[PDB]
Amino acid sequence: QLRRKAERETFARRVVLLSQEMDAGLQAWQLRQQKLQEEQRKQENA
Amino acid sequence: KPKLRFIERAPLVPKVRREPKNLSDIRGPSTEATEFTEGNFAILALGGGYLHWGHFEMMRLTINRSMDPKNMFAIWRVPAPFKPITRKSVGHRMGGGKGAIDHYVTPVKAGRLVVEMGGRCEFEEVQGFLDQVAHKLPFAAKAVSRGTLEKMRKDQEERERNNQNPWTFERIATANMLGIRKVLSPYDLTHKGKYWGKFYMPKRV
Amino acid sequence: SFADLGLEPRVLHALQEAAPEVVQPTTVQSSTIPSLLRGRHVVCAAETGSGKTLSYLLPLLQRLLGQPSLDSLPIPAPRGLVLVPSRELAQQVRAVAQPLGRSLGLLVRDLEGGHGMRRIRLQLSRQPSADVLVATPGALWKALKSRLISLEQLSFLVLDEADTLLDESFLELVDYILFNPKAQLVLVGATFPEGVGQLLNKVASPDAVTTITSSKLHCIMPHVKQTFLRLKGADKVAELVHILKHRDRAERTGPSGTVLVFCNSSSTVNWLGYILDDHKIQHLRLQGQMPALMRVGIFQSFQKSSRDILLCTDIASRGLDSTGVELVVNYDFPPTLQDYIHRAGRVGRVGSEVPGTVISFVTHPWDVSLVQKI
Amino acid sequence: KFTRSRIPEKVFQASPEDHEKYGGDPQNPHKLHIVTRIKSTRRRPYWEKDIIKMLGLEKAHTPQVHKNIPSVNAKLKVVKHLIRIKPLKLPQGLPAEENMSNTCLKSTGELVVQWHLKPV
RNA sequence: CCGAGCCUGGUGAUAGCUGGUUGUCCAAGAUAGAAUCUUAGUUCAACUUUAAAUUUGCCCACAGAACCAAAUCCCCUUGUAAAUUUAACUGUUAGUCCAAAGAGGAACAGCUCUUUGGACACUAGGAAAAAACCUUGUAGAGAGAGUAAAAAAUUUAACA
Ligand SMILES: [Mg+2]
Ligand SMILES: [Mg+2]
Ligand SMILES: [Mg+2]
Ligand SMILES: [Mg+2]
Ligand SMILES: [Mg+2]
Ligand SMILES: [Mg+2]
Ligand SMILES: [Mg+2]
Ligand SMILES: [Mg+2]
Repeated sequence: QLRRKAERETFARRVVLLSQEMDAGLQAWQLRQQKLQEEQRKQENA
Repeated sequence: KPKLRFIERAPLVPKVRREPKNLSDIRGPSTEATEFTEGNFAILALGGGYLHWGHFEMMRLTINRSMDPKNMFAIWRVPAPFKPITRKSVGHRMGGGKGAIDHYVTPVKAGRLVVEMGGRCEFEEVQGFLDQVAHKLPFAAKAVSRGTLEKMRKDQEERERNNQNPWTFERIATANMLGIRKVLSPYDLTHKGKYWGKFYMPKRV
Repeated sequence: SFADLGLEPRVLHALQEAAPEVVQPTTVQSSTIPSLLRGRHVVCAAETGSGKTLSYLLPLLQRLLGQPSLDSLPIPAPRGLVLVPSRELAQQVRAVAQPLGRSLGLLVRDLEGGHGMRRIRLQLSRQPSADVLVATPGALWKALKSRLISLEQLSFLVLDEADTLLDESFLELVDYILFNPKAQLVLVGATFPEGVGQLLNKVASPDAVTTITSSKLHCIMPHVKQTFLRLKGADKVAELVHILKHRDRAERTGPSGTVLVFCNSSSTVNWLGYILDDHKIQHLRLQGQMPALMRVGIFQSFQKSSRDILLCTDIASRGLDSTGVELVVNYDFPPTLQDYIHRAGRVGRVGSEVPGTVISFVTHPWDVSLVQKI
Repeated sequence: KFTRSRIPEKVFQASPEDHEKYGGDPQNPHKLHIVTRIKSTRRRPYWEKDIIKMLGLEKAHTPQVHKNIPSVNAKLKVVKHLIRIKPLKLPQGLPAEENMSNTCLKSTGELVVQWHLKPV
């Protein structure tokens, strides 16, 4: 029973870490797109 | 000339260099000489192989034996024996390559038309002679008129379009579904599960 | 075929003159000719006398057609060069080149040691400059040291008997000859021993290799029958005399009995030739110790097939393209299996069509060659 | 010549009839996928054998899971013929540290918020 | 026992030839080439495996890789864990079979001979029996349970 508990905690920790990774990846992709758009907008001056 | 020309055993110009007998020249359904060519009836090759001057001469003898030159003309569409198949010395040490050439034979794949017949004659009267020739033929064949080949093609198209299977040979094979790629042939994407080696399975819908 | 190479009307007419011995390019010739016409520096190992010289020359003629005549100014060196290891091979190459260049504009010349340097360094030989020049390494090195020739004007180099040109006696003179490095280099041979090929890698940069026939030990020609000598050496020459008696049958039928004898040593060749001439055999001997004029006369006679029996030293093992070669006796088996195969390919040099007979004597040092015979 | 062989992109091209036949939608994809072995590690590519090793599939007929990234997608599709995947859903929220213990996997896709001891 | 008497010493003679070579328990660990009076053996050759010293590998994505088909190589990320020099010994190299690719011979053969991929000389269940086909891999006990591969199908000649 403790073994099953430990395996369950393992699967939960893995799922949580993967979820945080996916969320941060989406946030980073949006931030990179926003930075690219801002640089493209600021590269058309002077 | 409403008669079948004689096929020589070898051409006047010979083949100086030795060459191999590749099964791939008879493997697969042939595209050239597949339909009727100035003919209303012929024999479609239902299989692959090589026909020599012996099979061609037997066919010519069986044709000229029973034909009416004023009503039925026959022209052999296949070429003369040209591919050199050799044989080594009898009682020679095993292995060690190839000797001189033995005999010539022209290879024909599946679907080739052999002898085009035409004139004032239908395929129904010559059906018996064509069936005797086909049973005596080197490879498997089928005596088909101009409309019989079209009827067979329409039947095959109907069988293909009326399929009810939840899984098809291409549907698992071209997908490489369940590891049949551990046994699937590299050329298997071409026959679509219809040509297996030297036998030709047109009956598979 | 040959028309796939885009031959010139002079080249096409010369190829038609080569019929019925040339009706289409050979498969090895097909592999060699247009890649050389693509200008790629390469080396080709194939059958001796298989038209490989013609395959190299046709692309060389096409490349020389794209070259200006302004580089052909006086005092300079040629742009098209060929190398041979023997004066006889160089003479045969020059004779073959002079037939094709009769209908062309390329000037063909030959250079070798032991000959008249006044004619070699003549005003219409060295100073007027030629398009095609086949040269021995010694005469070329002497000319370059004496400033009778140059090396910056070359544009297309051919190395015939390149494996023989890779000899330890022959490598140093070739390296001394090695010079604009951007010229198109083509090497021709029968086979490539590995320890010399990396030597080519000393002066190579992304080259190409064209190999013919079996990639294994292509020891046995399918058109050549071979035998193993199951007898001691003591009567073997007598057995060779018996073979000469068998060659007597070959002398009877008119089926040509041109016999080429392989002898390892020039003095041994001289002793065997004195024995054979004593034995009432029409034998002529060529060796590296023979006089240059005597060797030239003997080579002309063999080209005319005047002497049905001819002995050859280590100078004359490979590269031979002799018409009517029907009898080949390794009186001495070659010390190299490559040398034995090259002597074998020297006979029947018309191609896979002209047949011939091969008999090789077996001695004790050649006992280990019996495994090579396997 | 057996090899890791090319397969068409149409194998990963879904259909609206397929998305109805499956339980999937074109929008809002799965957040994490699950995998299992139901085929032998034997009798496939050794490259694919180490691929299943990379998948953490040294057990078999046992559950495992990963984040279904496009790289993970290609890795799974490399060994797809031997393996099975599942839409490793979670209708409730993700497991907080307060609820760190009581979790499980119901094979239709459920991740349990609290697998208590009494029925409904 | 005469094809060269017998015996003792020399003689533990010599051939690379066969065979047999003794109790236990943990860690790792199976097929590439070249020489050789040589294929019944050995040596250069690779792999290992270990001991020490030094930080990225395997799976890949773009570009790229030639003139006379499958493809393959160099190859950012992804997931996952080991990789480079210095050393010691042994040990394989005479592998079998199967799917693909060629060469020979009858396009006979448990025939030959080179490239790719497996397993195989090593467990268990099933195909009737099972070196090779399918599943399955790796440690013990329980008198639970789920599951995998899993027993062949089949018949006809009517006609205006
Ligand atoms: Mg080396
Ligand atoms: Mg080898
Ligand atoms: Mg004793
Ligand atoms: Mg002893
Ligand atoms: Mg022994
Ligand atoms: Mg030796
Ligand atoms: Mg020796
Ligand atoms: Mg030995």
